Amino acid sequence: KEPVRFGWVKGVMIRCMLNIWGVILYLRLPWITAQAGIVLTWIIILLSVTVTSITGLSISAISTNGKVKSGGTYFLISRSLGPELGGSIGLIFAFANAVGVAMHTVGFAATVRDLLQEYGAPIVDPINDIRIIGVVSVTVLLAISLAGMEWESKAQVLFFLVIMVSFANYLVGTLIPPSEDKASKGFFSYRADIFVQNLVPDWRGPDGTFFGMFSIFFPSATGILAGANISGDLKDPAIAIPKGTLMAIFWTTISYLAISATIGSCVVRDASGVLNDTVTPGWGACEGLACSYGWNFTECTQQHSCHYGLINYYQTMSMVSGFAPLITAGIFGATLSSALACLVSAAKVFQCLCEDQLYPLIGFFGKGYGKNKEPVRGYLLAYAIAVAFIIIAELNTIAPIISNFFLCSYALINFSCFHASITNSPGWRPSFQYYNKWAALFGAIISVVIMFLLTWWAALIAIGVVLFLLLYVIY
Amino acid sequence: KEPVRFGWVKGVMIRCMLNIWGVILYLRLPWITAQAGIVLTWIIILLSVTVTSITGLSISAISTNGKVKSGGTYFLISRSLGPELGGSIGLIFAFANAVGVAMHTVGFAATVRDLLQEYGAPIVDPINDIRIIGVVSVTVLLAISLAGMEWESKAQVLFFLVIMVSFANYLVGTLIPPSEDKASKGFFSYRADIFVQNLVPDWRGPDGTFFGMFSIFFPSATGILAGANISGDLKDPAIAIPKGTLMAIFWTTISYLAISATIGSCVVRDASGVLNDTVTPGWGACEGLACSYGWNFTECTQQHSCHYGLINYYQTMSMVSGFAPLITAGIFGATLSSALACLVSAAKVFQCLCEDQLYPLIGFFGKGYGKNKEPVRGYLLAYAIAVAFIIIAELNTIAPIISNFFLCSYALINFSCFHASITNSPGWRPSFQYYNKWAALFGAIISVVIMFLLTWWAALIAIGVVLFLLLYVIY
Ligand SMILES: CN1[C@@H](CSCC(F)(F)F)Nc2cc(Cl)c(S(N)(=O)=O)cc2S1(=O)=O
Ligand SMILES: CN1[C@@H](CSCC(F)(F)F)Nc2cc(Cl)c(S(N)(=O)=O)cc2S1(=O)=O
Ligand code: NA
Ligand code: NA
Repeated sequence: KEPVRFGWVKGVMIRCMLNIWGVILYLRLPWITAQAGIVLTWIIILLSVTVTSITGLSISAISTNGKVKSGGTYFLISRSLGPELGGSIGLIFAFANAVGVAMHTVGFAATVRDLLQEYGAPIVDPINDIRIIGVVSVTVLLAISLAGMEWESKAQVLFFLVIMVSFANYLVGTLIPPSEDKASKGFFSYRADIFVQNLVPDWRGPDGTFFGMFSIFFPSATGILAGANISGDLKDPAIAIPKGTLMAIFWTTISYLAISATIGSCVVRDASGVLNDTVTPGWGACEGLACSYGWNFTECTQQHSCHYGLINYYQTMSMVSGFAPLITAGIFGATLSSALACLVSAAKVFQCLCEDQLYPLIGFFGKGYGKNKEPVRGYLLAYAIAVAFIIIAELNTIAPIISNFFLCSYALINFSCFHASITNSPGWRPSFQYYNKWAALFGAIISVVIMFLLTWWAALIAIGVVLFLLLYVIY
Repeated sequence: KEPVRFGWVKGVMIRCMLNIWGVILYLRLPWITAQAGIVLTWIIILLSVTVTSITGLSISAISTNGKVKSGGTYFLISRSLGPELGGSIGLIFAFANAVGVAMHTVGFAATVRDLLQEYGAPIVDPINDIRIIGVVSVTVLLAISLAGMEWESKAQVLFFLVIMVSFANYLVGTLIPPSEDKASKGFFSYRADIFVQNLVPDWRGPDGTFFGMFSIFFPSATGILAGANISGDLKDPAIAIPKGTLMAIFWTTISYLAISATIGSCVVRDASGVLNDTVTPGWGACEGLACSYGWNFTECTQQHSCHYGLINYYQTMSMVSGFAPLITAGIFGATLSSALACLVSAAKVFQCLCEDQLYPLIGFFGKGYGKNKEPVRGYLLAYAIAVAFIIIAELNTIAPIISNFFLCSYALINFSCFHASITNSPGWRPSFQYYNKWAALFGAIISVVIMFLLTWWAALIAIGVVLFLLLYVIY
């Protein structure tokens, strides 16, 4: 019985798009489109995908240099800068993936808890819901992923169709002439007067700054290494990984642009929500854009004390849509898919690190064979860390450190491509057309600049952990 | 004719105390003693001298390992971590010393300009005074230092006696019962009631924070490598450098403690300066500590709008003193001595780098022999940079970068001592008693933590310059 291999659509493209897409697409992008306007949000998106396209070109070059087993993303780091950084960056990549599993399972459990709190009775605790649901969900994900990889691929296809159904739902919803309940909350159909007004920024609050929007959005656009972490499970990686990875980046970027430019042309930033703010003939005069449509939000705007509209309501995308439960289904398929992708990625990197003769730090973890063609000893190690960080359940002070563990890998991958190309390393002959050393160097510099520019003490902790591991291995 | 050698008093101790002592001793320490109180200022001082004592122990260990020529402070960095960091850290040490020459000559020229603006007519420009005076002063310093090193040593002894005379002046001044002019500005003799009141903090203003006081004070306590940069000009460095360096640190620390604890027991933080704030019998009641001595500063304290007292007047030390011109003489001897020490240090490191066969980057600078036993080609290179940065004359936005160039050297010296001691390097047998690897490691970590904690973008620029030099040498 031969093992199973995947094509470039179900092996690289679907996985990369599903790992890129998260809950920012549903819960924060329409709000970023309000704080910053349409054109400046487009600039945010295009500045964020510039780093990931350069990293994608370095990854595509690495893939056209030979055959690499699954989880060997750090082999060029260890081959170009020594096996003590390579193993340490591999061990920190695999740990960040396992903590990302917990950060996505917590996000799924929060949605389920909010869903339960509205329909019926919860359990006695408000925050132990997030713990029980998180543990049961990660155990179900572990079961499906440990039952083979065809089942994991079928689950990923299910999540992809759920997300496409949510997109079609929202797009049909924006085309229906408004009802009273929608129009009172700020939704008007595609209008020429709302497109123009929403093009320019309107900053409000403590985080209402261009750098704050960049900080919220940038970490969500990463996730382009999901198809390259299973390179040994593909029919032919040297054609699959470049094409799939770059098509995934292109199409997620187009979806991000279309959603912002269409939400910004339908919903005004301020609305009351109550049904008796229609025009009263002879009410002197009213101020606001919606007056010409028949609504009066003057009291809100003057007092700044109502909770609807594009800039006040985080759930505006769910109400523009034709049927609201399908957006919740999309959120489920967007968080579970990323948790599953991160779990598979962490398991395979851990399994590659446990069988590394040049990095013998953690090779002692295996006692039972677990020879069922699956990384059982990398699955249990990822599951243990994921459950431990789910029990904590408060992960918003740990997210910067985990997100800098991912930019250290980006910096070292790009610099290893540059260092191997300028030194004429003996055995580095990439055949990808659109690769160039100076682009890789720029990516390596920008990754570290962004690392320190997001939060400097988290960057210090990340580099300190890398250094402690590297020096403990040497001594 | 043999060359001249110096003992441990005139070669290490005087030079180190004169480079440590600057203008913070005269113009900012009495104000730090007001913002933070006596005990918390003592904590500031003892936390700052903890880093420099550990670095002094590493330097003393380096000095008891053989004979090193003058300027070879980076030889252990290059011997323990490769000749591409050693030369780069040497080249950045020598450049920071030459910029420090300009930062001290500008401080001398500012004092002379203020002195001239009060007595007579200046030249037509207010800021070109600082340029003409700076250039002429650095040329005179270059002349005396290029005329041999006995003359430089005699100038240093002159500066030391001037500083001691200023200290005796101030200490006699604090013991004289107050006059009307002094008592009106806030000076009362040693009182028990003012010691107690001044022990606890009183924060005011934007920089009135413990971290702000630390930021102002810490960079001034460094300067402990002035006696180790001329190690090849001493009778026997292996006994001279440890004893002199540690005695210098000890005595400058004791002077810093005594000045703060005696200025804090004499001057109240708020005073008016005008002579008719004495007690009027029957003026209801007055609020403040000085009332029991016969003065009334209620209007000031309520309105926060007068310019005398320990926390408002930067020149309080000059008015407590018996004769005021001697404090200005002390300021002259405190800035010129540091400029001369930095110029000699930069010249000798540049001359050691120009004769290095393992770091051939700048060995091309020498055409004329200049064989008069003096680093002529390291003197002219230091003089050119000093004059170029004096012409700019605005150096308070460059000081953080230059001050991080000095903490990078501290971090790499300490880490090179640790790395050589744990690896059992072949030829590293220090015979200093009070050396220990873990103290050196702690010093190396604390230096980088402080580097990033003072100002993170300046630390990024410093590490980026080091990295650019290191990588340009490798490729
Ligand atoms: C959305 N993710 C962000 C981190 S944001 C949440 C945080 F972890 F920061 F808390 N970065 C990456 C990067 C990669 Cl490369 C991969 S992956 N599976 O391709 O290797 C996965 C992720 S992610 O899914 O965790
Ligand atoms: C008072 N100085 C501070 C820097 S504060 C002013 C700034 F430069 F930051 F702008 N640090 C050092 C360190 C050393 Cl080691 C030496 S020296 N001659 O021993 O090598 C001299 C100096 S300093 O005199 O420049
Ligand atoms: Na997803
Ligand atoms: Na001095």
